[PDB]
Amino acid sequence: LSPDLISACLALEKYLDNPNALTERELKVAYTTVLQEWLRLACRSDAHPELVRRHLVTFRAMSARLLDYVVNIADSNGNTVLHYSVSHANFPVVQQLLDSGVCKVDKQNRAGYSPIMLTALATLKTQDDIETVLQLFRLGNINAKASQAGQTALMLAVSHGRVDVVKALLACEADVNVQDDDGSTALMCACEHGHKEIAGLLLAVPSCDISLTDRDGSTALMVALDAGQSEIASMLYSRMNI
Repeated sequence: LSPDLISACLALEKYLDNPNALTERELKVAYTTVLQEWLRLACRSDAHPELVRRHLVTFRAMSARLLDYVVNIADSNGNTVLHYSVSHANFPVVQQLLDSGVCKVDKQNRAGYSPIMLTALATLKTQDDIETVLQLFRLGNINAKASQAGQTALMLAVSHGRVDVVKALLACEADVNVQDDDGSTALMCACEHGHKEIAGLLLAVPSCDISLTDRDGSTALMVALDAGQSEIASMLYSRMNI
């Protein structure tokens, strides 16, 4: 590892015990060194999971406080390695971070998104990706709302048409009946976008409430008809035993 990075970690270890142990400039230098040598390294789209693991082993050799601080370190955007790793769909790096045992999977960036919510933008490619995403979902609050529009991971995955993340969220019993700031549900979003497969997955959820209305007083059925989604309307009628 970078000798400057280890020295920065020793400075932060002292600071985390005692905030009068560093000057404010020494804190800024140590924090900046960790962002440059650790966060920018680990956050690359094809960052190597073994290089990340080697870093985590070294951090774990210092205080538990140091491991927690460095794994969860945020940049000026409030983004941690986990935020970037999930965004780039680097699931082997996500898995190494989860294996640290100190990951804060619900921590929101300044745009108001947790890593669980940013998984909603990812396209899963292998069973390995599914298994890592399921672990991330089992650890976090998959019903949390984003500060931007009060959207859940499930609504975001539906709006981005990420069927594999929708399946993973529903396998973890994501609440399908949450309403965003506009009173919109994941089902209404599936109807508006014409995501037929996703609508069918949502309607397969036993407690799916098709009676909910958004702030314009629209139900999922009204949104489906307005969007010219005849097939999704028929799935709603089948759900209703018509």
